[PDB]
Amino acid sequence: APQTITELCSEYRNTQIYTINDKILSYTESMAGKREMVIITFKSGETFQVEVPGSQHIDSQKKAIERMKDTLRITYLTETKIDKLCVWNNKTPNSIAAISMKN
Amino acid sequence: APQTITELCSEYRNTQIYTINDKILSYTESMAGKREMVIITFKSGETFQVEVPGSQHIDSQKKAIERMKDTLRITYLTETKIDKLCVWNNKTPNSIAAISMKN
Amino acid sequence: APQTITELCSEYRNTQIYTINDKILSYTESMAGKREMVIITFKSGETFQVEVPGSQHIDSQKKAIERMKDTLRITYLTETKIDKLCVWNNKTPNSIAAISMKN
Amino acid sequence: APQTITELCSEYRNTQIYTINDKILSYTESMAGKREMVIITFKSGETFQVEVPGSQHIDSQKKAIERMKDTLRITYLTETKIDKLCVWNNKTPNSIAAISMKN
Amino acid sequence: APQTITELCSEYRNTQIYTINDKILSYTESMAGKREMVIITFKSGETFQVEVPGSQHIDSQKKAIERMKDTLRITYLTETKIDKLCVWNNKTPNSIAAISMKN
Ligand SMILES: O=[N+]([O-])c1cccc(O[C@H]2O[C@H](CO)[C@H](O)[C@H](O)[C@H]2O)c1
Ligand SMILES: O=[N+]([O-])c1cccc(O[C@H]2O[C@H](CO)[C@H](O)[C@H](O)[C@H]2O)c1
Ligand SMILES: O=[N+]([O-])c1cccc(O[C@H]2O[C@H](CO)[C@H](O)[C@H](O)[C@H]2O)c1
Ligand SMILES: O=[N+]([O-])c1cccc(O[C@H]2O[C@H](CO)[C@H](O)[C@H](O)[C@H]2O)c1
Ligand SMILES: O=[N+]([O-])c1cccc(O[C@H]2O[C@H](CO)[C@H](O)[C@H](O)[C@H]2O)c1
Repeated sequence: APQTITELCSEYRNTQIYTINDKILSYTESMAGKREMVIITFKSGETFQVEVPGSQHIDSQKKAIERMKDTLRITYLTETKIDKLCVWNNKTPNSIAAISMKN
Repeated sequence: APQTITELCSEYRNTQIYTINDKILSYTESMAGKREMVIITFKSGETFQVEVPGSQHIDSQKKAIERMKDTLRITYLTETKIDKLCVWNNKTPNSIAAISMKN
Repeated sequence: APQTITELCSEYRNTQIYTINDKILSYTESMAGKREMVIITFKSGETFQVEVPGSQHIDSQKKAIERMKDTLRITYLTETKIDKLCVWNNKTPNSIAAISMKN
Repeated sequence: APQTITELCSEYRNTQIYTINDKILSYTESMAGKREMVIITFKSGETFQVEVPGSQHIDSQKKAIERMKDTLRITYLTETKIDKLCVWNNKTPNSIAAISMKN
Repeated sequence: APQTITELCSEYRNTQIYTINDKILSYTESMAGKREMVIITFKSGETFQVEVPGSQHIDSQKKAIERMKDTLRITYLTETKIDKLCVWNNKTPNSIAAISMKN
């Protein structure tokens, strides 16, 4: 199994690493039908989403998507710095696949 | 997908964006039968609710409703500032569709 | 829908608003069979419970019950101050129906 | 219903109250096969456990066990004072039936 | 049941204790298909993971894996120090089987 977010990110297609090294600026959360999602933005404009579950995802991802959202909320509320993001870049805004935080 | 709360809110009928820019003055949670809901209030005078789950909600939303409540709770205890809200105004008090916190 | 706890509390018989204006003194949690419940007391000498799930509750309340417990735990933990509590007074100790915080 | 932990404890056999009045010294968690449990010790040498879910446990407790582990985890992290513990003494280490905290 | 992580660790084949005594340097989380895992790292360069739920786990382990992931996250965010950890050395990174915290 991978050691880093970078090797892990490298196993899928349509992905790339973003080096952020900054806390999240804004957090948006929606329960609107067909739009149950989460969106984060960074000071320099970058915007990422945690997509609404759907057919693209596998059953194992269902529990993982929920965990990712819980993660983004506590991180924002604590103003915790995000190191890197592994995002699928075939979606607008880009979709979050993995995240890392460094101390 | 949408990139801001405003963009998202407009995809629905009967919604309106509210610019709070202040924390939740009041928080009410209820386990009472048929009133299993949350109510929040702002110093501005405005009150908002997270509806009792019902027939008007799609399955996708069932789980998002639970998260919104979790979120409002921590937001209130943390005294986190809310940026703006997207609410259905065909309900009283107005129903919460999405939320955004900034800075 | 109600705009306030007083309002929601009034929709029930054997109900009563207690104006606390104080944080919790003690928190007791039990996982002993048939007594899976939480009890809280205050400096004023009052004691309330979040009842063990039973046939006195309709299905919609099951999720809400657990939530009340999560709310009460963290509230005690954060030394958060309670504003008011709507409770059913036909139980000993009085059973929590809803809670409000403010400030 | 029971108004205090000492009252509650008294309803079962093979139980006894341990007045700790001290924060938790160590916290141990195992996700190992059939050793899915939590262990806590205090400076006064006493050690306790929240048991692996099993035959002794009725369906209702099942949810209770989980919550209990959640409580100990946060109690440890915030260094909050446990007042008393209602434990089953027919287990080694003694088994937690109910916890109590006071501030 | 065991009373100490070490003792617990001995009960298993292919395990081994590592004395860390330090906080988590980095935390990585992935919701990508089949790589739904958590990876932790320390300043000494030690990397450990919480494996993807697979055929190697029994049903009771499934819930404990999720809890193991919650703990490492909050533990990281709170800058809490890990004392020891029992791991499976037949995987790369070594897989966490239990963790202990002190003081
Ligand atoms: O979110 N949607 O896709 C959607 C589609 C159609 C109607 C709609 O609004 C209806 O339901 C929501 C919550 O579900 C609120 O209760 C509104 O007051 C109610 O009128 C929402
Ligand atoms: O929640 N309701 O919709 C509802 C409707 C009608 C009565 C009612 O009270 C009954 O159950 C509650 C817990 O729900 C308490 O146990 C009260 O002590 C009991 O008398 C509750
Ligand atoms: O909780 N109860 O209602 C109840 C009823 C009867 C016995 C009883 O104790 C038994 O089970 C618990 C977990 O419940 C512990 O494992 C004790 O060590 C075991 O001997 C508990
Ligand atoms: O937990 N048990 O009872 C148990 C019994 C026998 C083997 C065993 O280890 C196997 O599974 C664990 C996670 O369970 C790790 O992935 C090990 O690397 C793998 O080899 C675990
Ligand atoms: O995660 N995977 O194992 C995996 C395997 C194959 C394709 C793949 O990308 C697809 O699904 C992800 C979410 O999983 C995003 O929605 C991407 O936009 C979409 O292109 C992802």
